[PDB]
Amino acid sequence: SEVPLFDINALGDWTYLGTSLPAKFAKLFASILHCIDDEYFLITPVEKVRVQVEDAPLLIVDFERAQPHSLLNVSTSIGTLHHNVDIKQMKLTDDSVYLPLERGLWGKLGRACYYNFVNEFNLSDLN
Ligand code: NA
Repeated sequence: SEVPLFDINALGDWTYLGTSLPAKFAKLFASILHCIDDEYFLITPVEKVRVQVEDAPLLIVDFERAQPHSLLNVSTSIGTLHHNVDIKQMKLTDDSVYLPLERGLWGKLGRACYYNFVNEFNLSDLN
């Protein structure tokens, strides 16, 4: 065990060595976060380290289509922004809905945007 030094809880909040990271620090580290074969890492040339993730690495708190019927832009609780997000590729558990983002990362839909997400569906999203 490399016990991971970075932890992301189910609500998307990060710690390092057990200390809470401010959102902007979580956003800095998220820029180099990947999920490879179901395991999470921060990846740089010199340092490649593990991250423990309770649920999803990112919590989606807002979304919009760039244009009618387009793919989605989403933003997260730590302030990251993601483009070209495809409703058709969503994944459900019995508890939550997840959307696929870059670098193998999935974003969990936050409770406060759930109903708005359901309302957003267009039949064209299945095309
Ligand atoms: Na709709």
